Amino acid sequence: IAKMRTMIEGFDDISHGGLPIGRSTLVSGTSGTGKTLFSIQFLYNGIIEFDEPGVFVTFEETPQDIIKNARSFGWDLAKLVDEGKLFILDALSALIERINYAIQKYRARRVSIDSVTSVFQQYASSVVRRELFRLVARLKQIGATTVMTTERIEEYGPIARYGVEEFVSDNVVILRNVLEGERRRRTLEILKLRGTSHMKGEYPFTITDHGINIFPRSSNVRVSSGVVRLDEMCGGGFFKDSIILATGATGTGKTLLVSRFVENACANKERAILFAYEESRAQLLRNAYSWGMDFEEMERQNLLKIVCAYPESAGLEDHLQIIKSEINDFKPARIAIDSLSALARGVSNNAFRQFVIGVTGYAKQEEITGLFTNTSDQFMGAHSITDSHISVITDTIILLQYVEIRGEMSRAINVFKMRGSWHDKAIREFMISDKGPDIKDSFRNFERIISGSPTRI
Amino acid sequence: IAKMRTMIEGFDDISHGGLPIGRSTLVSGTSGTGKTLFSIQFLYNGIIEFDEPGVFVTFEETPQDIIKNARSFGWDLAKLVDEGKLFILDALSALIERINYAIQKYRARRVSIDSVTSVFQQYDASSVVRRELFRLVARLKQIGATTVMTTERIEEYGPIARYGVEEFVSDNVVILRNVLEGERRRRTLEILKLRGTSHMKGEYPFTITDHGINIFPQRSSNVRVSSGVVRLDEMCGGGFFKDSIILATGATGTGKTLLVSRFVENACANKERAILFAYEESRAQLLRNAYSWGMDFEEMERQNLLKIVCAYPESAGLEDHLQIIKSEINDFKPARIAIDSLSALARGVSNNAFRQFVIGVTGYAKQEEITGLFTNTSDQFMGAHSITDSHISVITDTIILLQYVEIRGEMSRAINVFKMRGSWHDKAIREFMISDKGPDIKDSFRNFERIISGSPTRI
Amino acid sequence: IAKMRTMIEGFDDISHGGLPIGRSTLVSGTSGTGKTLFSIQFLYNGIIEFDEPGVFVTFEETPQDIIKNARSFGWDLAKLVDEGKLFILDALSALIERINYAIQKYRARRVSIDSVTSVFQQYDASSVVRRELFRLVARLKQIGATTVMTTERIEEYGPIARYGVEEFVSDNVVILRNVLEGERRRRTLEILKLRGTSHMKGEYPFTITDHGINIFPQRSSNVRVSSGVVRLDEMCGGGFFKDSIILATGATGTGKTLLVSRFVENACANKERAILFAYEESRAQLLRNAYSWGMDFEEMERQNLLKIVCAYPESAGLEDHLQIIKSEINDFKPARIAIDSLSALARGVSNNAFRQFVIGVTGYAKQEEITGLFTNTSDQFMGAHSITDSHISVITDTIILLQYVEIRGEMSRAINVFKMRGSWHDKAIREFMISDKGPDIKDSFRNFERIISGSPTRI
Ligand SMILES: Nc1ncnc2c1ncn2[C@@H]1O[C@H](COP(=O)(O)OP(=O)(O)OP(=O)(O)O)[C@@H](O)[C@H]1O
Ligand SMILES: Nc1ncnc2c1ncn2[C@@H]1O[C@H](COP(=O)(O)OP(=O)(O)OP(=O)(O)O)[C@@H](O)[C@H]1O
Ligand SMILES: Nc1ncnc2c1ncn2[C@@H]1O[C@H](COP(=O)(O)OP(=O)(O)OP(=O)(O)O)[C@@H](O)[C@H]1O
Ligand SMILES: Nc1ncnc2c1ncn2[C@@H]1O[C@H](COP(=O)(O)OP(=O)(O)OP(=O)(O)O)[C@@H](O)[C@H]1O
Ligand SMILES: Nc1ncnc2c1ncn2[C@@H]1O[C@H](COP(=O)(O)OP(=O)(O)OP(=O)(O)O)[C@@H](O)[C@H]1O
Ligand SMILES: Nc1ncnc2c1ncn2[C@@H]1O[C@H](COP(=O)(O)OP(=O)(O)OP(=O)(O)O)[C@@H](O)[C@H]1O
Ligand SMILES: [Mg+2]
Ligand SMILES: [Mg+2]
Ligand SMILES: [Mg+2]
Ligand SMILES: [Mg+2]
Ligand SMILES: [Mg+2]
Ligand SMILES: [Mg+2]
Repeated sequence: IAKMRTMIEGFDDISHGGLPIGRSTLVSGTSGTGKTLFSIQFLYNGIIEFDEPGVFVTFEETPQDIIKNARSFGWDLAKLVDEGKLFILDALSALIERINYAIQKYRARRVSIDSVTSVFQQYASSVVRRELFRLVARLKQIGATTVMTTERIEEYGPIARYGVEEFVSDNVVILRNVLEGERRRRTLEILKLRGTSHMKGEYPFTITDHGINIFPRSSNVRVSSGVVRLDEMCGGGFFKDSIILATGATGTGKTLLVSRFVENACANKERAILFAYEESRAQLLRNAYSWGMDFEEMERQNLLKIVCAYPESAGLEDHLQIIKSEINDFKPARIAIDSLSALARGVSNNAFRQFVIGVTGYAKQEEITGLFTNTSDQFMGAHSITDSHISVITDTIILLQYVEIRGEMSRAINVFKMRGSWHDKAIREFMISDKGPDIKDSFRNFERIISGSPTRI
Repeated sequence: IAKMRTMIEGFDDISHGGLPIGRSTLVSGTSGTGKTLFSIQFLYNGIIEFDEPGVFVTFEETPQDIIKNARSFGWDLAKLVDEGKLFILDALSALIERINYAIQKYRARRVSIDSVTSVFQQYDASSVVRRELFRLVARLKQIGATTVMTTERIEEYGPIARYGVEEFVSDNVVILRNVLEGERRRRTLEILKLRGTSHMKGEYPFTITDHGINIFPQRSSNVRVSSGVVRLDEMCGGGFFKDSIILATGATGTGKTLLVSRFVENACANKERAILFAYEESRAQLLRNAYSWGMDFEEMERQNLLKIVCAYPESAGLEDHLQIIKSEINDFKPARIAIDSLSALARGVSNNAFRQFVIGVTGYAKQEEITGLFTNTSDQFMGAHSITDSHISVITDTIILLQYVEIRGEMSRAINVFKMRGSWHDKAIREFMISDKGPDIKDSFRNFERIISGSPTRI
Repeated sequence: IAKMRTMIEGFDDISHGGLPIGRSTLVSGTSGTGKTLFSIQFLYNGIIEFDEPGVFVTFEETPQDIIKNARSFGWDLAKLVDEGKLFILDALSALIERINYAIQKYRARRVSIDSVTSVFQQYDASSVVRRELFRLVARLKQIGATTVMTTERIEEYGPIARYGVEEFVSDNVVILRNVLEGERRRRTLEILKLRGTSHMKGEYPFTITDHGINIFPQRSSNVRVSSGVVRLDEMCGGGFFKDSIILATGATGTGKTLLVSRFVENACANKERAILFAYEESRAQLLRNAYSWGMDFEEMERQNLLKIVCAYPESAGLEDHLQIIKSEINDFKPARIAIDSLSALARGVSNNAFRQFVIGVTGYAKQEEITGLFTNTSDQFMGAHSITDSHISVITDTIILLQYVEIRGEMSRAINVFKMRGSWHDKAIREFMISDKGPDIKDSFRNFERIISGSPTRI
C-alpha cells in the first residue's frame, strides 16, 4: 500500500510516509479541533507542491467562507480555483456521481469532504453505516485518496457520532482538544491504518499562521559561561552543543548566571535568546544593570532577544512553537529558559517530560547551547536533582545550594555532573556583588553541607 | 476576518481584537452563567462607543423585564425608541425576515438573540434543530450583520449546547461557566473556536459587577521606600523598592501582621495613601493590637491615608476577591497595599486558581507602581522548607522569612532577608524582639548551628 | 475438547493448546485492535503449517482489499484460487448454506468471519440479533468446523460486544484491546472464557509487526565474564556470571553509562558481539563521551561486534520496546546486552506494565544465555533507600550501587557491590574516580560513619 505525502510537519513521520493511496481516511474530532483546516491543508499542500488535481466537497459552509477562512494562513485557494487546480463543490448517490464527475473533470489525486456527519441529519446508526459504507466503496472504485471529516461529542468517548464510521473507514485519525486545569491541549492520533504501519498514541500539535504543526555531531568545542572560575570548575567552560542546567532555591543566582551566559554570547558578537517566564523586561533590565550588564545595549546590537510571557497563559505545546519560531527567525548561537519550573506548575509530568525532550532535541539538532534554570522545591538541592526527571536529560548540572554558616545565610556553587568532560567536585562558596559572582574556596572544615545546615569538623 | 471590539474588559485581548465581522457567534452556558448580560453588553457597548444600531431579539423574557434587569448596571433604555439606537423584538423564516427587515430599518449592525434553544420546544430531534439552526446563521451571514446567539447547557463539562449540534453549525463558540468546587462557584469564560481567525484557548476567570462582565485574561525604578523599620531598611540596603512585591513568611504569631502595620504606618507617615486587606482578624482586633505597638490606625483612617478592607477568605471566590482589591485600589489609589494573608485566601482553593490570583494581584500592583507587602503563614516549623515549597516565593521580588528559634529552653524568634532581587541585603539570621513600640532587630546567632531547623545547637 | 494450534507466538501458551475443535470462537474489540489480522493469521498459519483448507468470509471489506492489506506481513494470495487452500467469500440461512457448501467443497476445516456485527444493521434489537447469532454458531457446530467470529465494541472496558449478547451465545470469547493511558496505547489480548476447557485469565500485552500478531505471555553455568574493570571483577570474585542480570543504580552523573561502556567494550575486546540500547543520550553524544574515556565505539561498530539502538522512551509502548530488543537480539545475536536505562523507560508508565517488561527482558536475556547490564538512576541521594524501594532490585542477580559522598567539602563518589547471588563479593564501600581511561576504584572509607546517607562524619 503506497502512501501520499500531505507536507504536514509531523504527520508525514507519524503515518510512516503519509496517507494510504486509493483509500479513504476519516479525521474525526470535537468542534474547533482543526478538522476543516487539516482537510484544506491536505488539498492545498497536495497541488501546491505535486500539482495533482483535488476537489473539496462542502455542506453547511459557503465556498467563499472556506477561501476567506483559509486566508488566515496566507493561502490563495481562489488563485488555485482561477487555474482549475482546486474545485469547491457546494452541498444520496447524486453527490457520488457529481464527485466522480468533478474528480475525472480534473483527473483526481486528493479529495476532502467537510462534513459527512452534517449530511446525515435525516438518516440512524445502521442507516449511516449502509450509506457511509456505500460512499467509502464508491471512492476506492475510482482510486482517489479522500479525507472524511466526522463530528464527535466527547474527547474520550465514541470515535464518531453514531459509532459505526470508524469500522467502515480504512484509516481513522482522531483530532482532540482536551481541557485539563482550564488549559486546552490539541493532540492528534492515528487509531488504525489498514494494510500499513503508523505511530500509536496521541501527539501534541498546535495551529499557527503556517497551519497544522504536529510534533512527533557531538563536537568537543567549548563555549564560556561568563565566569572564569565556573569555566575552570567545568574544565574549560561548557560544550557548544550541550544542555546546561542551573538548579537551586529561590534567590540563589540562577537568573544572574543566565544573564552572564547570555551576555558572553553578545560579548563574542554571537546572537542569544532569553525566554523569561518569572520576571519582566522592566525588572530584568534593572537587575541586569545592577550586576554591570547593559541588556539594553545587547538588544541595540541585535545580538540579544528577550521574550517574556506568563507560563499559565499559553499551553506547553504552544510555548515550544513560540521558542522554535523565535529560534528559527533570530537564529541564536545560545538560548536560556528562566525557568522550566515556571512552565511545569499546573501541567502533567508526562506533558512536561515531552516538552524538555522537544526543546533539548531541537536545541541540539541546531547546535544551540541551552542554559535552562529550575527552582528546587526542597532546601537540600542534592535531593531535588534526584526527584527531577529532566536532570537525567541535561548533560551538565550547576547546583546552587544555600549554606547556613555562623548564623549567616551564605550560598555555595558546585558542578554536580559534566558529561564526557572532567569537572571540579568541590562545593565552592560564592558571594554576589555589583560585578556579579565571586566563586571563592570550598568549605573544608564543614560536614553535612549538602543538607544546607552543616557542622564544624 | 475583521474583529468587532465588544469593549468587554478582558474579552478584547482573549479574542485577539473581538468577534469576527458578519459571522454568527454562539454563547452557550448553564442557567445564571451571564449570557443575556454578555448579549446586552455587546449591543450596549456597540451603541455608546461607535454609534452602531443594535437589535436585541427576546424570546423567554419581555423587553420591560430585560430593560429593568439591565438597570442593576445603570444602563437606561433611552437608546431604545427614545433614540432608535436599540430594537428589542419581543418573541422560522417569519422571524428571520423580521430580523432582515429591522436590520436595514435602523441600519442594524450588532444583533443579540436570547434564547435560540427556547424556540426548539415544538421539536425534540437534533437533526430537525440542526437544519433550522443552520438556516438561521446562513440567512444572517447574507445580511452581513455579526450577531450573538445564546444557548443553554445541562452540564458544565458536558455537551457544548442542549442538542450537541449548535456548536458545529456556528463559526464562533464561546462557553460561559459557573463550576461549583467545594461549595464555591467560579465563573470562567472560554472561546472554543473562531473559524478563520486566532484566539486564546482554555477558560479565563471573570466576574459580574455593577460595571457588567469583568473578564481577567518598561519602568522598574531603583527608587527605595521604607518598610517602617530602620534595621530592616538597612538589612535590605536602604529600604525596599517602590514597584516591588515583598513577602513576609513565618510560623503563626511570629510578627507578619506587625511588619504589615509598620509598612502601612510608614506610608501614612509620609502623607502617602495605603490599603490594608485583612483576611484573618477584624478591624476591632487589628485596631487594638496596632495601638499596643504604638500605632493609631484610627488616626491614619481620620487622615484619609489608610483604608482597612477586612473580609472572610471562605465566602467569595478568588476572582471576586481580586475584583474587590482592583476596585478598592482604583477608588482610593494608594501608594502601597498589604495582603494579610495569601495563606488565608489559599484555604480550600485549587493551586492553579491561587497562582492565577497572585499573578493577577502582583501584575496589577507592579503595573500601577504600588509597593505590595503580602504575608503567608508557613505550614512547617522550618520556614526555609516552606519558602522552597511555594509557587509564589519565586514570583515575589523580596522574601522576609521570620523563624522561631528555641534557645536556652526559650521560644525566641529570628528574622532574615531570605532574598532581594537586584539588590544587596544582609545575609545574616539576626534575632528580633517585639515590644510596645514595634520590633527590635538585635544581632545574629554567631555561636549556633542548624538554626534553619528551629532547634539549633551551641557550636 | 481437542485444541487447534493457531501458531500465533504467545496464544498457543495462553490458550493451553489453542482453540477448541468444532467450536465457535468470538473475537471482539474496538476499531484497529487487530481482529481481521488475527482472523487471517488463524487461516494463514492453518494452510502453511498442517495443509488445512481455510474459508475467510468477508462483509465490509472486499477480497482484493484484504489480500492487499495482508501484503504488509509478506503473505501472498497464491493459497486463494491459485492453489484452492483459501476461499474468500465476498459479502441468514442463505449465507450459512453457502458456508456449509464451500466447507465440503474445499474440505474447509478453518473458518474466519469479519465482521458479524455489520450484518445486524437491518435490525436494532439484541433479541433479534441473539436469535440470528445463536442460529449461526449452532449451524457451524453441526458442520464440525471450528471458526473465528469477529465483533466490534464501543468501550475498551464496557460490554464484550455491541449488543451485549454475542459473548453468551458463543462458547469461546477472546477480547483484543488498545487501552489509551497517558497518550500511549497498549495492545492487550485476553481469553474471557473457554467452554469445556482451561486457559490463562487476565489480559496479556501483544504487538502487531511484519510477522503479524506477537502475544507475550536448567542451565545456570558458573562461568565468569569480565565487567570491563579489574578491581570490579575482583570486587565480585572473578568478574560477573554469564547468564546473570547485573544492575548499576546511582544518582545522575555517578558513572552508570561509564560502566555500561566498559561492559560492552570488554565483549568486543574478546571478539564477542554486544548490543547497547540507549534511551537517554544519542549515538552522537555517546560516541564523544566514550572516546573521552579512551573507547572507540565507532571502531567496535566497524568490527560488526557492537550495535547501538538509541530511541526516545516516551514514544513507543513498553511492549513495542520489548519486541524491538527481542528482534534486535534475534538479528545480531549478541553475547551481552546493556539497557541505559530502565528508569528512562519507567517515566509515565504503570508499575504493573513495567514489572511485566523487566520480567520479559530478564527472562529472554537469561533464556538466550545473554549477560545483561541494566542501569537505573536512583530518585534519592541515599542509593541504599532507592534499591529497597524497587521491584527490580530483587529480580536482578547482581546489584552495583554507585553513591555520592560529600567528604572535606568535595563531591566524591563511592562504588560498592550491594549484592551478588550465589557468589562471594567485596562488602566494602570503596571510593572511585573517573579519568580519561575509565574508572579508578581506590580504597574504602575506614574512618567514616553513616556513608549510606551520602553526608558522612569522620569517626
Ligand atoms: N491564524 C490562526 N492562527 C491560529 N489559530 C487559528 C488561526 N485561524 C484559525 N485558528 C484556529 O484553528 C481552528 C481550526 O478551525 P477549523 O474550521 O479547522 O475547525 P473544525 O474542527 O473544522 O471546526 P468545526 O467542526 O466546528 O467546523 C479555529 O477554530 C481556530 O481556533
Ligand atoms: N546588586 C546586587 N548586589 C548584591 N547582591 C545582589 C545584587 N542583586 C542580586 N543580589 C543577590 O543575588 C540574588 C539574585 O537572585 P537571582 O534572581 O539571580 O536568582 P534566582 O534564584 O533565579 O531568583 P528567583 O528564584 O527569585 O527567580 C538576590 O536575591 C541577592 O541575594
Ligand atoms: N448588579 C449585579 N451585581 C452582581 N451580580 C449581578 C448583578 N446583576 C446580575 N448579577 C448576576 O449575574 C446574573 C445575570 O443573569 P443573566 O440573565 O445575565 O444570565 P443568563 O445566563 O442569561 O440566564 P438565563 O439562563 O436565565 O438566560 C444574575 O443571575 C446574578 O447572578
Ligand atoms: N504588645 C505586645 N508586646 C509584646 N509582644 C507582642 C505584643 N503584641 C504582639 N506581640 C507578639 O507578637 C505576636 C503577634 O504578632 P503578629 O500578630 O504580627 O503575628 P502573625 O504571625 O501575623 O500572627 P498570626 O499568624 O496569628 O496572624 C504575639 O503572639 C506576641 O509574640
Ligand atoms: N505491517 C504492519 N506494521 C505495523 N502495524 C501494522 C501493520 N499492518 C497493520 N498494522 C496495524 O494493525 C492494524 C491492523 O488492522 P486490522 O484490520 O487487523 O484491525 P481490525 O480490528 O480488523 O479493524 P476493523 O475494526 O476495521 O475491522 C492496522 O490498523 C495498524 O494499526
Ligand atoms: N572525560 C572525563 N573525565 C573525567 N570525568 C569524567 C569524564 N567524562 C565523564 N566524567 C564524569 O562522569 C560523569 C558522567 O558519567 P556517566 O555519564 O557514566 O554517568 P550517569 O550516571 O550514567 O549519568 P546520567 O544520569 O546523566 O545518564 C560526569 O558527570 C563526570 O563526573
Ligand atoms: Mg469545520
Ligand atoms: Mg530567576
Ligand atoms: Mg437570560
Ligand atoms: Mg497575623
Ligand atoms: Mg478489519
Ligand atoms: Mg547515563
